[PDB]
Amino acid sequence: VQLVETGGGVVRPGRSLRLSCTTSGFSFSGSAMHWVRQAPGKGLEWVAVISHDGNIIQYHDSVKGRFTISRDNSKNVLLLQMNSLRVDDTAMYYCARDVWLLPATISYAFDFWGQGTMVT
Amino acid sequence: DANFYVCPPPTGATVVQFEQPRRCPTRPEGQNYTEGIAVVFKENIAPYKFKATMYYKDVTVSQVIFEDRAPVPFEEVIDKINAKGVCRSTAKYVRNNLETTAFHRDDHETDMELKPANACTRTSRGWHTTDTTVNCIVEEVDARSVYPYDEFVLATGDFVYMSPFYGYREGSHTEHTSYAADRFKQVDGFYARDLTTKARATAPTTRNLLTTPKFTVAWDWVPKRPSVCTMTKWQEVDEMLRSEYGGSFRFSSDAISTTFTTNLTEYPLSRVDLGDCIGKDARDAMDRIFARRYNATHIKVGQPQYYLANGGFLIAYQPLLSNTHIQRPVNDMLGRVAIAWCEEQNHELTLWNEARKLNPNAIASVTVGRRVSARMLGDVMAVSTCVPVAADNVIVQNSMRISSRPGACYSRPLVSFRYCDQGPLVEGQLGENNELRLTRDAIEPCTVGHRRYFTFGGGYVYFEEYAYSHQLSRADITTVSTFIDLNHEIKDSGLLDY
Amino acid sequence: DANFYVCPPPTGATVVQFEQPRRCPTRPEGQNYTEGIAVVFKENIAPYKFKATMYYKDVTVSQVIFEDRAPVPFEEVIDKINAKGVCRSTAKYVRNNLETTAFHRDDHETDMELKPANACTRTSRGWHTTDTTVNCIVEEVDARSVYPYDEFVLATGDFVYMSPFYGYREGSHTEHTSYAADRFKQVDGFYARDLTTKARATAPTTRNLLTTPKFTVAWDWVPKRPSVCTMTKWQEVDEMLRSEYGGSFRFSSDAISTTFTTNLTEYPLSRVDLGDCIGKDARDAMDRIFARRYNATHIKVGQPQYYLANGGFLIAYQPLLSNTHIQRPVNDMLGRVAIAWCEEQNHELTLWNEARKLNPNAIASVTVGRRVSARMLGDVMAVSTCVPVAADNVIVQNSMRISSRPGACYSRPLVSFRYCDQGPLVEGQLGENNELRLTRDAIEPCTVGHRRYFTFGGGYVYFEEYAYSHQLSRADITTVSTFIDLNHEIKDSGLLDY
Amino acid sequence: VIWMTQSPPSLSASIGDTVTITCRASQGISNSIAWYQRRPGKAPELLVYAAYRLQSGVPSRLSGSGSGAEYTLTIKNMQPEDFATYYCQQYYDNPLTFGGGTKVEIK
Ligand SMILES: *[C@@H]1O[C@H](CO)[C@@H](O[C@@H]2O[C@H](CO)[C@@H](O[C@@H]3O[C@H](CO[C@H]4O[C@H](CO[C@H]5O[C@H](CO)[C@@H](O)[C@H](O)[C@@H]5O)[C@@H](O)[C@H](O)[C@@H]4O)[C@@H](O)[C@H](O)[C@@H]3O)[C@H](O)[C@H]2NC(C)=O)[C@H](O)[C@H]1NC(C)=O
Ligand SMILES: *[C@@H]1O[C@H](CO)[C@@H](O[C@@H]2O[C@H](CO)[C@@H](O)[C@H](O)[C@H]2NC(C)=O)[C@H](O)[C@H]1NC(C)=O
Ligand SMILES: *[C@@H]1O[C@H](CO)[C@@H](O[C@@H]2O[C@H](CO)[C@@H](O)[C@H](O)[C@H]2NC(C)=O)[C@H](O)[C@H]1NC(C)=O
Ligand SMILES: *[C@@H]1O[C@H](CO)[C@@H](O)[C@H](O)[C@H]1NC(C)=O
Ligand SMILES: *[C@@H]1O[C@H](CO)[C@@H](O)[C@H](O)[C@H]1NC(C)=O
Repeated sequence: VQLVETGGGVVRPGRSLRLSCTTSGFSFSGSAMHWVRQAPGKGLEWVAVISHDGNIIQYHDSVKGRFTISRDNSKNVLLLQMNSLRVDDTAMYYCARDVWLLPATISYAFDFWGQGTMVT
Repeated sequence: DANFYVCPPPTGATVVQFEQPRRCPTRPEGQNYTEGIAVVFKENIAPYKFKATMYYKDVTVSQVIFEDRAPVPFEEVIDKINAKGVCRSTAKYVRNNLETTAFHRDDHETDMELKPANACTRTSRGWHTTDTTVNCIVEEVDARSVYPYDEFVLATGDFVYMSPFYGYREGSHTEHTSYAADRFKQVDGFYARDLTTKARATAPTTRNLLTTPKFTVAWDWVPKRPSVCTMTKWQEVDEMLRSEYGGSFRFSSDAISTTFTTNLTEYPLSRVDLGDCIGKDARDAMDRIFARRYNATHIKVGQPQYYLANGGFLIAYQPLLSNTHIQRPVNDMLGRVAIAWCEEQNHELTLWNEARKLNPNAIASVTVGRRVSARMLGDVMAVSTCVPVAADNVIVQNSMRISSRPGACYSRPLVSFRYCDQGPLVEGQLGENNELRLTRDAIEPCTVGHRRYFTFGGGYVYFEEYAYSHQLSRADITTVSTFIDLNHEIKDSGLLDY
Repeated sequence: DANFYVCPPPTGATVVQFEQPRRCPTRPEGQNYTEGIAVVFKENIAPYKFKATMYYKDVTVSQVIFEDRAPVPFEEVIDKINAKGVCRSTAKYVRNNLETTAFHRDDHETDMELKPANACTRTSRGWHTTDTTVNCIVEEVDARSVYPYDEFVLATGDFVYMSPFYGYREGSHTEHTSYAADRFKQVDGFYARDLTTKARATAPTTRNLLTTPKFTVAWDWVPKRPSVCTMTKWQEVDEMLRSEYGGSFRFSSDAISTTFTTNLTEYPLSRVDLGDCIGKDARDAMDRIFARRYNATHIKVGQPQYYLANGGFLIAYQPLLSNTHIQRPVNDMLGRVAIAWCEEQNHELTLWNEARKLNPNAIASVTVGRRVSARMLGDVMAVSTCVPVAADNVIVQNSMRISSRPGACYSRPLVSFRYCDQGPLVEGQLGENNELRLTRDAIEPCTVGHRRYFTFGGGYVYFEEYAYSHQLSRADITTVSTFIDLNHEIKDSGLLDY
Repeated sequence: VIWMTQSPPSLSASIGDTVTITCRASQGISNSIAWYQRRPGKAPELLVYAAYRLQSGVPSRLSGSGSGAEYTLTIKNMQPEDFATYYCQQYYDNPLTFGGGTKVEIK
């Protein structure tokens, strides 16, 4: 199982950015998905979550509204978008797969990650 | 078994309806399963209450008329009643399509002091002046307001199209009012003098004053009372399975327990944060059951889920997972028995409908759980609690053969009683199930061959030819079984040679 | 919960009775046992049906009389009503013990064309001429015939003492007829013109024509319709024990299941071969259960046995034999519970008997499983389905205070509605449980002090002093439980100071 | 928001020792907390879920415990692969939040 993130790069504050994460090696259609952020040299900090079906979404208060998350099983890709990044938003991002316990539940955790993409 | 009771006709302040048919969960599961702790919530619907006060005046004319209530002006309430505890004699009212003024026993204008009108404190205090004639009355009636707190009703049953939070002192629900501003006033610094002793209150208060064309009302005012949770924690279930079928998740507990059904969609009340108290209580109950029974048995996964199940029940579920045979058939039997019970009770609901129309007193009392008065006001039933009276203050009249109407006399015994031991005595009729009617109207064409019994206290009171004979204990009459347990003596022939 | 409903009085076409007391198997087994597969049957009793047509004429006189129906001759039915689509004006009938002829609005003899009489198709089409006077009417009513197919009745409720198979064209059940031959005719080659468009049928047919002194009837005739089994496969039980005691074999299944009892003698229906389809269906049932559950568990023995059980049931048993503990007490306890249920339900049947005499509408509807009309025609109940109408086509009148009779006005709200959206509107009264009465007769001596509610759609309609105020949702009235689950809030006092 | 703390930020040990780490939440979650570790130059990997359950690949010498708002993770023996960083993650209330973390290095 592996995940691949794309769309990062050095960007000045005051503009939008679009990025996505492709999935492979597992049942992406039957598993939820997470998004995490990590500033340079700092700890981990959650961003958002999308269920396996996509009818329920939750975000972090620091990124609510400013960021959006979307998925598509036909192309096994996780799409995200945002607007007007600030200087504090400079951080490392990854797409994390939720811990699989039952099909009708979301663990609100994660067990698999991808390579990640950096944004500054 | 119980003491006597007096049930005045209900005023319609509180109305009740049937539970209506309930959907039975016909299938006793058997498909895929999932485990988790559960706690169900439902509409709190707690109605606000406030012991308001009612002020009005009675008007009459000595013509061998057209009497009706009249309101009390605000100036009279704060000046004569609030200061001196007296009421004005003159009062204007429409008489045969034209205004006319009344007087106190056709005398000049005078001030009549208010005195208690109950004769003994058995209910709210209440006050009056006299037992053309005019009478001023004041009563500290109770009140109720629906869950939205937009309208309220008093004990008299007259709806008030105005929210109790109305007031221009601060930001409140002042936009909800159907009456004109001339019919409302908010008195600040009100000291609320009492008519029992005229000793004044302990501190000043702001009191709202409103008056409908029929009367005047008032009650202490506060800005708002938003301290209320929308839902109430109804039941806490230790084990509840989450099954999936028919495009609607099913939440079932032990066989005889009630099963819920939802739309499979998470309700947004919790994630919106408007149900913060609901989540707090639900989360506390969820952790309580887990630590109480599943620390090492299961493992909690995810976060609690919420669904607006069928029938309005808000179920809060928390999935669980296990860390790791004769019950199979019996569970199916018990489940089928439970469904039969739900279906049988659903049919019984119909029988209860005609029963209320036939006898609302007994039916309404047993349904609510206590002796309560009731009458059918159409398709909706009215309710009002009854007042109790001890046996010593009740005595049956020697005979119901009213000599005023020979050949047609009362069918049930006439009873005399007193509400309070030191209070005055009253006369009435003995109804069914120790119900003391306040009126005597059970006339019947009394004819020869009469011999009957009537419930009186713990035993019965015998009668024959419309004349009292003696009492009879409970064991003095043979008993039959009007039931069937989970597991007879009748005889004698009639007098054919009459 | 449901839309409005209009229930016309039943015509007595279909009558219903109770199941009557059922014998409960008091003994919960415990004696010797034997195993085998089982499948029960009962009388098929499927009644034959045919959409017949009734032809008649109404006759009246302009005396400031003695109106009654009149039949239509055969020649006029096939020629004027069918081929031409008109009706004769003159019609003879008895008037005060003597024959007399009528006319079309006291005019000359004329031919009046037929038109639909429903104004919007909500039921059978039906046709008429005009909304001394004579009116010609035709109706394609429905019909039913008892299981023997010897007699039939139409929607109007008038029994026809002649079987639907009557006919002299071929060898049929022509021996059964109580009317004279002059009252019957079989029109051969009838090519059936229709009154809706006069497009005429597709192929010629033979139509029977009979006419009672009250009207004329007809329907397409066939030689015979004997394709029906005398019994119907009711239930297929996977496991059923065969116990022996009391000189009558007992066939019992799972504890909560119903137990049968027979005379221990094989019935001769199967061996006589008349129940060939019964044996085929039964034999298929035994094989289905055997291959489904007992290929290697048990072994068949002999052939299926047939017995006429108590209550009219027919049981087809196939004994089995096995090729090779906590359930003991619970089974006895559950069995006793089932018997208590049967005995308790037996007692409840008496309650239902009094309930129907008190309110046949609601009781008849819940018992059959849907909103249905009903009235007690003595000791037997009549039944007829009701017609539904959407809420949008219904509106409550502003007030029931009929000014024509002051002091005595309608007790329930007066309602106006239209059967079809584009059809004309009608006036009536709002009954109980959303029942739209087609007539207004609920007069009551309306007096001061009135405040009631009435069921309307999903919510309630409020009223005070006989005047509409506003609507009220279901949640606007407090609810109370009327049935106890397998596992309260009432308050307020009356106005004693009135 | 629910906060938590982890200490010490880093510690020096050696193969064959015994160490334990603690994560103290700001409220009584009572059971909803996970743990994670990360190797240098590689993505993190999970350790514990609900403070008690393990997963595949993790050695048997790994086990967590706790209750209320005090939670700990115990490592019974040190090995060359243990010289890495560890963290605690709560999921009792949203948004999800991570702990201060810890680090391990050879003496
Ligand atoms: C009826 O009820 C059942 C039981 O509740 C429903 O779910 C099925 O349950 C069976 C039995 O457990 C499942 O069969 C198993 O499924 C697994 C599929 O693997 C998925 O996860 C893999 C990675 O996650 C694992 O590994 C990491 C660590 O590496 C752990 O943290 C995780 O917890 C997991 O162990 C992925 O690679 C893979 O692609 C999958 O996403 C697998 O462990 C087993 O091989 C086994 O097959 C079955 O999959 C469940 N069904 C579904 C659809 O998921 C069942 O759905 C219910 N029926 C209906 C109709 O709803
Ligand atoms: C559960 O599903 C039912 C299906 O009937 C939903 O019913 C809705 O009812 C409203 C009433 O005004 C209609 O406007 C909607 O169109 C109905 N929806 C559908 C999909 O038919 C009901 O609201 C649903 N409940 C929840 C909590 O989602
Ligand atoms: C089972 O036994 C009963 C016993 O009463 C049979 O009852 C018969 O009823 C008819 C009614 O006309 C009488 O003429 C018979 O004399 C009765 N028979 C006896 C033996 O008393 C009943 O018919 C029997 N049923 C079957 C299917 O055999
Ligand atoms: C729960 O069980 C575990 C073992 O599975 C035990 O170590 C722990 O102390 C228990 N926790 C509580 C809070 O009782
Ligand atoms: C029934 O069981 C036997 C063994 O007792 C097996 O050999 C046979 O195939 C089975 N028959 C059928 C029809 O399934």
